[PDB]
Amino acid sequence: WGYGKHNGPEHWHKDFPIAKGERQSPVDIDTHTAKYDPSLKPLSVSYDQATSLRILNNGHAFNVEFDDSQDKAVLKGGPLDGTYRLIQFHFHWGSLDGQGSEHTVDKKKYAAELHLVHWNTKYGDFGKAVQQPDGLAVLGIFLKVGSAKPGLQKVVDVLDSIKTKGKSADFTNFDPRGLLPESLDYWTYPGSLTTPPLLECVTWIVLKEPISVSSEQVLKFRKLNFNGEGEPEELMVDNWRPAQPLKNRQIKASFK
Ligand SMILES: Cc1ccnc(S(N)(=O)=O)n1
Ligand SMILES: [Zn+2]
Repeated sequence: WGYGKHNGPEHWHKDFPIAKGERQSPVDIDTHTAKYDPSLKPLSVSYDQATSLRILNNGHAFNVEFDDSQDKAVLKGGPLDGTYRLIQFHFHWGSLDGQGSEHTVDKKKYAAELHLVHWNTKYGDFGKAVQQPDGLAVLGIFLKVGSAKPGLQKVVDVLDSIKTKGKSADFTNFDPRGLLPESLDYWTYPGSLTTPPLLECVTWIVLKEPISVSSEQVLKFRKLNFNGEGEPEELMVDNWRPAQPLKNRQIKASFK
């Protein structure tokens, strides 16, 4: 599977039939249809002890991985029951500033989207968690092109060392708090992984406020490769799944 014409999103359902399922992601967020829930708790993002380990090009995106062997970087509150531990983040982005995000907002595409992936600690580890309907919480953050995000630069600068599929590099002491916007206002809905295996295990929490990154920063994302070392170059761009049918779901807002 990939993002090309012959193996991309419209093909995924053949190997992964859940692609046509009842709670797939991403979705368009219609901001006028979303229901304010005065009941939803504030989101709690506690990344003060987050310990990054490694950054990896997996042929689809790049992952910054975290040591999730203790409660160190956790998400709780909001729509969530219990505690979810950060395991990794990655991005989806476009070939042009006009596209790249997976979720859309009133059909607006952003230049990219950051996914901070967390697993429910009641299931003990990530592999067991993805088999559960409430196994994961993914915090999604839109990126627009404008002013630079200083806290992103350390990620940008290491991408030259992981240009091709399979390459990884040490990436310790990275603070994901530098990737967060001011506001934690959010939309939330039940959905899925947005890449194969497309498992319907995610509580999505999508922040309303985008972060700004510079054109130069996102241009460096676009220098990555889908292919491995020594292979014909295919730029890693447009690694986003388009919006899927909302079906029997309601998107809730934490704000009015
Ligand atoms: C870890 C993982 C696998 C597949 N998809 C996702 S995503 N894009 O839904 O966050 N994350
Ligand atoms: Zn993702």
